[PDB]
Amino acid sequence: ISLNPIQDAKPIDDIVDIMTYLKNGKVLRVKQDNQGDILVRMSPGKHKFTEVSRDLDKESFYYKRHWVLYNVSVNSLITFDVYLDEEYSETTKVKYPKDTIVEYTREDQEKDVAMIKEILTDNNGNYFYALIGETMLFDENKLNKVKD
Amino acid sequence: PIQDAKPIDDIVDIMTYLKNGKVLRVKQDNQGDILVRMSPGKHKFTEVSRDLDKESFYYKRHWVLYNVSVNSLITFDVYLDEEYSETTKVKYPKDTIVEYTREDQEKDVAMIKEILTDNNGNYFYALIGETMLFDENKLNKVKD
Amino acid sequence: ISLNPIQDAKPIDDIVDIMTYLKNGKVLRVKQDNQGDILVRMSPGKHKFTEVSRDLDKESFYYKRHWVLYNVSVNSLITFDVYLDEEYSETTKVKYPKDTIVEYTREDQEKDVAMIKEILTDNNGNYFYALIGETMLFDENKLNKVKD
Amino acid sequence: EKPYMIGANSNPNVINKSTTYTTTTQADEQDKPKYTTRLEFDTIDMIR
Amino acid sequence: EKPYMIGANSNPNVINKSTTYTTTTQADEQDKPKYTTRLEFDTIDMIR
Amino acid sequence: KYENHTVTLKILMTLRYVVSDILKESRYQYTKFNQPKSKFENLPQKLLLKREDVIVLQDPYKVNDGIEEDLEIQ
Amino acid sequence: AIQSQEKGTNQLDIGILDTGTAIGTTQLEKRISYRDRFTVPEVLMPQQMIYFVNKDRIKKGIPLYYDVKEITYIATQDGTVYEEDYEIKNNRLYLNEKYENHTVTLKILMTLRYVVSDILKESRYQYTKFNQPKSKFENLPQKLLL
Amino acid sequence: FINDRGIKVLWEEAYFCPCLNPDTGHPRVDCPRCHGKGIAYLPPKETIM
Ligand SMILES: [Zn+2]
Repeated sequence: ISLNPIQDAKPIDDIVDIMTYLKNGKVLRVKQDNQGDILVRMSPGKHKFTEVSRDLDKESFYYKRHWVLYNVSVNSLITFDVYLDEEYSETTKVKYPKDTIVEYTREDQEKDVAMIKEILTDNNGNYFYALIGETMLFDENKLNKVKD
Repeated sequence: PIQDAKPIDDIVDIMTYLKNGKVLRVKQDNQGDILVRMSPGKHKFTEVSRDLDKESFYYKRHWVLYNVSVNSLITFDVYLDEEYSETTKVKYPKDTIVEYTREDQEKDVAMIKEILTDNNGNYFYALIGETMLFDENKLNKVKD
Repeated sequence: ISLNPIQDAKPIDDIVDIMTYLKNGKVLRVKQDNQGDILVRMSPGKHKFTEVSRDLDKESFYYKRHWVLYNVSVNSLITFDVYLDEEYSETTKVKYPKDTIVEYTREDQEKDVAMIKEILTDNNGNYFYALIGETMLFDENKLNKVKD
Repeated sequence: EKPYMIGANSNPNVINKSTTYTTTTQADEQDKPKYTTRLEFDTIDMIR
Repeated sequence: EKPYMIGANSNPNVINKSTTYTTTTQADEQDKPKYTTRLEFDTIDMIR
Repeated sequence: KYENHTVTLKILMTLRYVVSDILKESRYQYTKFNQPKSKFENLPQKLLLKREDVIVLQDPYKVNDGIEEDLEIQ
Repeated sequence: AIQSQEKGTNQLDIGILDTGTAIGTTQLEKRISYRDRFTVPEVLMPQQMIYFVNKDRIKKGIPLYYDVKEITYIATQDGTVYEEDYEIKNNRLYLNEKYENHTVTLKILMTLRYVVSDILKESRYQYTKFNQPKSKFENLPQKLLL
Repeated sequence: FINDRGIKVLWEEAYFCPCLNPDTGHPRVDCPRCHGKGIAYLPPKETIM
C-alpha cells in the first residue's frame, strides 16, 4: 500500500549530450548560483539562436511560456548543473535524494553510514528509503545526513 | 579543383572537436579572425587567442578566458585551424555578389559558390541559382 | 484579380532638375537624417524666397498647409535624398521597394539572389514581386533581404 | 456597407533592436520648433 | 469529495541559520529584470 | 603632393576613462525580507575617473556575435 | 556601522600605497582604544601584484605582501597558470621548476581590515530614568575614524 | 534604477604586464599586451553604468 518509486532528476554532466539535446530543440533548465533558475531553448524555425525564459512551469493551456534572445555562454553550461525540463519538477523535492550518503540508526543502537539506493512514498507522502547493506526501508525522521 | 576550405556544419561536431581539444578558427565580419580553444586541467572553460600565426620558436600563442556565445559558433564559419588555408587566390571569393548575363542575354545578379581550376591557374565560377560555369572576365563585381 | 502595379517614389539625384522644379514652383519633400521630413517651396508671387513647412499631407479642404521662410542650403539638397510630393505618399510603403536585391527560396531548395523589377498588390494588400530570372511572382513572406 | 470590425494584428516581432545614433554631418538642418507660452520679466516693474 | 481542511503544520524548526554570500565566478549569468515605467526628460521641450 | 607641408586636422574620438581612486567603496545590506534566509549584497560603488590623454590605447577587441541586429521573426 | 569607506591611493617614488579612510558608528557601552583593530570577513577587496621568481624563491616560497582569501587570475610570460602547478600554504606561494626564471602576475581578493587612527565624538551620555528603579548612566555610540 | 539612468559601457580589468623588466621594475616600450603602458588589460566585459 504505497506509491511506486519516484525518480530523481539526473543532472547532465557532459557538454556534448547537452548540446545534442539543444540542437534537437529539447528544453533545458539551468540553475544560476547568483541570480535565478532559467530555461534554455534553441529557437524554432530557420532563424536559429538561443533563447532564455523564466516561466518555470509546464506549458499549460493557461500558462504560455515567453522567450527572449540571450547570448548563452559555454562556461555557464559547464559550471552550472543543468537538467532537462521533463524531469526537474515539484513532483519530488526529497530531502535526501538518491545516491546520498546518510547516517542511520541501527537496531543494535549503532549509527552506521549507508547510501540511499531506492526511493518511494506511501500514500501519505512519507518517503521510504532503501539503504545499502539493509533489507527493509527506512524513514526520513530516523535518518541523519552528515555534511563535510 | 581546390579544397582550401572545409567548413563545419553541425555545432555538435564542433563541440566534439572541442572535447578532443583541437583548436578552432572562427571568421568575423569586418573584424579580425579569432581562434578558440577548450582549457585543459581540472576546470574546463573556453579560451580565445587573437594570435593566428603558427606556433614557432619566435611566436607563441596567447590564450585568455572568455564567455563565448554559441550564437557566434552556430552562425559564423568555423574550421580546424591546422587544416585551414590562408587564402584562395581568385578574383571574386565565394559568397561575393556579381552581375552576370543569363543565357538569353538578360542581366541578373548572383553570388558565387564554386572552386575549380586547371593546372595552370585558370579559374571558373558557378553562380548561386545557376549551373554552368562563368569566367573571371564574364562576371562583374557588384559594388556595395 | 489584383490591383494594377503601384509605382515607387523616385528620389531625385541631380541638383539641376530639383532647382528647375523648384523654380516652376512644384513642391519638394526632403528627409533630414537628424530632425524631420519637410516640404520645400519657392514663394508664390513676385516676392521670391524659399519656404519650408511640416504639414505633411495632401492639401485637403480641411487641411491648410502653412509656410514659413527659411534659408534652405544647397548642401542640404545634395546630401539628403529628396522627392516630389506628388509621388511620395502613404499609397506605398512597401517593405522591399523596386530595384531592391533580395534572397528568395527556389523550388530546388536553393536560395538564389534576385532583384525586384515589378510590384503589384492583390485586393487583400499582399504585394506581388517580379524577380529577374523568374517568370511567376513572389510573396513577401517567402523573401529575405540580405543587408551588407 | 459591411460592418467595421477590428480584425487581427499585423505587427511582426522584432528582436535585438539597435538604438539610433545621430549622424554627424556638416550640412544644414532645420530645428523642429514648439510653439507655446513664453516667460519674461516685467522690466518696467524692475525699474520701479 | 471530502471537505478541504487546513490540517497541521509541517515546517520543522531551524537554528543558527547562516547568511548567504554571493559566490565569485568568472562564468556568465543573466540579470533578472523588472519591467515597469521609465522616466526621461522631454528633450524637445529643452530645446525650446 | 604634400611632401613638405604642415597638415592640420579636426577629429572625433571615442570617450575613455580609467580609475584613479575609489570613493565610497563598499556599501552593504543584510537583505532578509521575503528570503529563505539572510543574504549579503554589495551596493553600488562610486568611482573617481580620469580621461586618457597622455597615453592612449585602442578600443578593446570585443568578440562579436553573428546575430543580425534589428531582425524580424515569424 | 560603517560609512564612507574610501580607498585613497597615493602614487609615490617608493611605489603605490593605499591610505583609505572610513567612519564607524558603534554600539552602546563599548569603549574603543587608539590603534584598535577591526576585520570584516564578509567583505572582499581586490588587489593586483607582480613578483619575480628566482632559483631561491622557488624553493623557499614567495612571501606575499597582502593576505589571501582566494585567487582569481594568474599569468606569466608563458600565459595563464593552472591549479596543478601552484599551491599556497601559510600565505606564501610555491611553484614548480617550470617557472624558475619568470615574472608571475596575479589578481587577488582579500578580506577587509581597519584600524583606529583617531576617535571622533568620543563619549555621549544620557541619564536614563524613565521606567527605572533609579537613575542610570549609559554610554551612547562613539564615532571612529578608521 | 542603475540600468535606467546609466549608459552602456565596456569594462576591462587591469593587471601588471609580465613584460616588466625584473631589475628596473619598468616595462617594455612596445608589446602586444600593453603598448608601452606598464599595465595590461583583460578581455572586455559589457556593463551599464
Ligand atoms: Zn607589456
